[PDB]
Amino acid sequence: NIENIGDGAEVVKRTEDTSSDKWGVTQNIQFDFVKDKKYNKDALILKMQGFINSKTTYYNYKNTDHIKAMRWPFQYNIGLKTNDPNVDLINYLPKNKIDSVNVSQTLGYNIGGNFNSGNGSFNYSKTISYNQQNYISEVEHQNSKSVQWGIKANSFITSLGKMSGHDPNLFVGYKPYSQNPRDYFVPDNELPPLVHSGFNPSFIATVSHEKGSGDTSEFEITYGRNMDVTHATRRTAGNSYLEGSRIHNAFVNRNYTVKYEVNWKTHEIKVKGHN
Repeated sequence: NIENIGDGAEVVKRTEDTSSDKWGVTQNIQFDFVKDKKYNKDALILKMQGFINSKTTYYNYKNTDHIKAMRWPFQYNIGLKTNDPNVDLINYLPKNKIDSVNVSQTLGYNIGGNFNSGNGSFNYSKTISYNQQNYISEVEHQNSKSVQWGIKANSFITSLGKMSGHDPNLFVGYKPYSQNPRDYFVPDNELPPLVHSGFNPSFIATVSHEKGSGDTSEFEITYGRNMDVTHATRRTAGNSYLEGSRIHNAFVNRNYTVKYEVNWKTHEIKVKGHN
């Protein structure tokens, strides 16, 4: 679909969808080519959406009756890179450390290659919107060829008051005598959506390409998680309770990576490969 955005400019919209049962990921990518006569560069707006399954599991610790485990996502990973020397990452959203429950931001474009991370005054716009209850979003790394976000366990309200994402007693349950590993941890109504279900990413990246320097560019988009393990141990003025201990970053970069090829002249998208 083509959208006129004013005098001598239009936007060509394309979409690519890929899922992985191996990683528990759906990448829904929107590629919006900005074709403007008044802008000396080819420009692409990437809206990265979809789903990253939390893959939260509860299992018994070995051959014990009293140590049970919760493997859960400490952090979600969102990354974008290019290997094209003619392509520059010019902007991305969210840009700064944000801890609000809902992250809702707008990228605005104006004829002449003017991008603003602030609608109606613009010729074109794209909006990101995602929930990250109890998590914080931040840029882990960035350069002219890449941007990487971390959406990590941050602040939680528990039965023992406020807890950090690093507290070993985080998510520890109320049933020390149950044989069900799920019972050793707080119920789903006490867990944030990012733990019980997964993450619905909504991220933006704008890339610029030098006019007539090459018809194609490759982009690698990575969606994943880093898993923590919480062990809940039964402890025994004769009552029993549960105590947590943590293996932080027990499983890092459990990521689904997809390589996309973009054609700047034809506006066609191809999935080159994936893991």
